[PDB]
This record gives sequence, structure tokens and C-alpha cells, in this order.
Amino acid sequence: GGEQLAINELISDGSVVCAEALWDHVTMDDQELGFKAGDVIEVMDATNREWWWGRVADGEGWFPASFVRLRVNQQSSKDQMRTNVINEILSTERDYIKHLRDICEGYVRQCRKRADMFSEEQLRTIFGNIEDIYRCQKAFVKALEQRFNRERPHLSELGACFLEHQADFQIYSEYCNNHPNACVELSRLTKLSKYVYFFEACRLLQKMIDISLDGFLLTPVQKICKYPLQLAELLKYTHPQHRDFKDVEAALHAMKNVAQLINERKRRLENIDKIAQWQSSIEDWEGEDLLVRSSELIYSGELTRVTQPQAKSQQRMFFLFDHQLIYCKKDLLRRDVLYYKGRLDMDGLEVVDLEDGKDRDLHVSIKNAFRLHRGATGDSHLLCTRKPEQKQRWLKAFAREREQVQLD
Repeated sequence: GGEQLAINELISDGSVVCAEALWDHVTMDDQELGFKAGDVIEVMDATNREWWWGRVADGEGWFPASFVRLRVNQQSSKDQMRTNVINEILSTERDYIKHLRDICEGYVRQCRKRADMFSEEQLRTIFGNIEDIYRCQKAFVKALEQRFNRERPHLSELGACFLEHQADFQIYSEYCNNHPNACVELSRLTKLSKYVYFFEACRLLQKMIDISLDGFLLTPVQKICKYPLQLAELLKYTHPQHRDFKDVEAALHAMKNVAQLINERKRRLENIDKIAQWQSSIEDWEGEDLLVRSSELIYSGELTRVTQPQAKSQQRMFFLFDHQLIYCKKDLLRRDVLYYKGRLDMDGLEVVDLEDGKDRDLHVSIKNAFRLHRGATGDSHLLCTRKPEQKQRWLKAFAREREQVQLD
């Protein structure tokens, strides 16, 4: 509670800065940090505009700052902490309204005057229902500000305001459903010089925030997915006997509901793309396309496999999808290039937790180990990690992939 500091000065102090994911981050890169919406992330390095270094219990890697919201708060001063969150919600709305204004006044208006460059179909594809969202959001912020208690901010009652606008937040569903198509059209136009100049003229005449058009257009998707995080931190600093408590709780649930649908569709849509992109990035691919059988990455990480013909240790990067487990080898001195080495079909397979000792089935020296046993046939595959927490996370991951596969 109190008056805030800048992120890099905190990280320069040795201070701990926590944030939470508003979107899932899907990734197969071992230097990047994947997470799910709602996860807590410690931010270690914010030198970059976008690609920050963060930590989870586990590890650790690069992640996009825009997928994440910083916690506002890092005797009756729990009031001050409540006020800080109320103030963040309010200013966040004010900023967002300016974004929506810049889109609608600066982009849509000019595009619509140019029937020669933009069809009505194109306008719907690119901008979606953004003008309706701008209209509801203007009203919402007004209703929000009228509830703000200047005298004593901590007393402000924000929950019922969210409740009153539930149905209006439902229109975000259509926006986010259309967003993938907006992006596709934007990429296409991005490659056309006359459109690049047009959008450049728009920018310059409206004097807009230093953000690209596709950055502007992601703005409603960030906002809807961010609310549950704001409402949870507000509730956190609201006592059960506060007038606003029950409404914030009901509103948190209502806003969770809407953002969970949006985040999931985005997650599935991105999983499909990362997979296709990852695959085409791998060297010496053999054996089919991931997307024939798979739709998401369950887990990845380094694993030692031992050869069966017989019988040596290969440290390989392993990638568990629904239904299949791929392994790859990292290039001599290009740690970001991998070479396809093989895969296994998880459908025949089942996990065998192997406690320590001598080997068995061929040889000896093995530690944080386990076997993927068939059952139908009789094949078996020895695998192991460097440290114990790693084996447990793999055992968790294998248990997670069978449970997705059951009622996929």
C-alpha cells in the first residue's frame, strides 16, 4: 500500500515483483516460460519492452509482458491497499477508453470513408464489433466513476457495477471470436504498401499512443481477460463485512466465466499454430504431422533416454503432446536448433514409476528413472532426469495427458 515504484527500479533493488497471467503462454522453447492464465509469475528481468525473464516454482524463462498483469500491491492500511486496486481499475478503464477512441475515431472512421480500399466485409473482419464495445465501455466507465468515493476510496462499491453490465460484457465474446480473422486480414494488408501508408497516415493524423494497429486490436482481448485478476485482488483487500464484498465475489465469478471461454479458445487456436510452427522448425522431420493426432503440448523438457538395441544414454529434448511423445537432439553450437530423432505413441503406453537401484532390462546405472511400458505388445523405454523434482513433474505430465485423452 502507498505510492508505487517503477518495475526496473524494484528489480534493481533486489525486490520481488509478482505478476499473474491473463492468458496462457504456450511454448516449446526451453528458454521460454510457458504458463496458464491465473498463474503467479515472479519477474526477474524487465530490460526488454516485451520479453521479460520470469520464474515459476519449476523454473524459469522468457515470456511476453503483455500476457501478464502486475499485482498492484507487491492496521487499517489494508484500506490503502484496497484503494490502490480501485485506483488501478479506474485508471486502467480510462487508458482503455482512450485506446477504443483512437481505434474508432482514428482508424474505423477513415477506413469507412475509403470504400475503394475497404469493403464493409473487410471492416467487419478487421474491427469486429469494436464500435459497440466502445459504446458500452463509455457507459461502464461513467457508472464506475460515479461509484468512486473521493473522500474515502476504499469504501467505493465497484462489484454491483460489474454485475449490472454482465450482458454487455457478453459482446466481448463475438469480438474475440472474430479476432483471429482480423489478424489474418491485417497480416495480408500488412504486405500491401498502399495499406501500409494508409494506416501510417491514420496514425499520424490522430496522434495515437505508441502502439501498432494489431496492438490496438488486441486491447479488448487483454482487457476482458484482465478483469478477473483485478477483481480477485480487489476482493483480496475487501473484508467480508464490506458493503462491496458479495458483489465483488459474484462479479469475480461472472467475469471469470466470460474470460475463461475467451482464454480457452485463444489457447486451442494458438496450440494448433505453435505446433505447426514448431514442427516446420525442426530438422530432419520424419514420420507424419503432429496435427494428425495431436492438438496440444502437455509438457516438455530434457530427458535422458537409453538405447535398447543397446544401450547408451542420450540427453534429448522431449515433447509430450496428447497421444504422442517426440524426442529431438540439440545442434552442436546452435542451442535453438533441434533435430528430430523419433517419437512414441502414448495410446499403447503406460507409466512405470521406478525407484532407484541398479538398472535391470539391459544394464545398471540409473536414477530419477521410469519406464513407458506398452502392455498390448511388450516394449518398454527407459527414461530419467537430472533432479527429483523433474521426475515428479514428468509423472504429473504423463498423468495429465491420459486425462486429457480420455474425454478430449
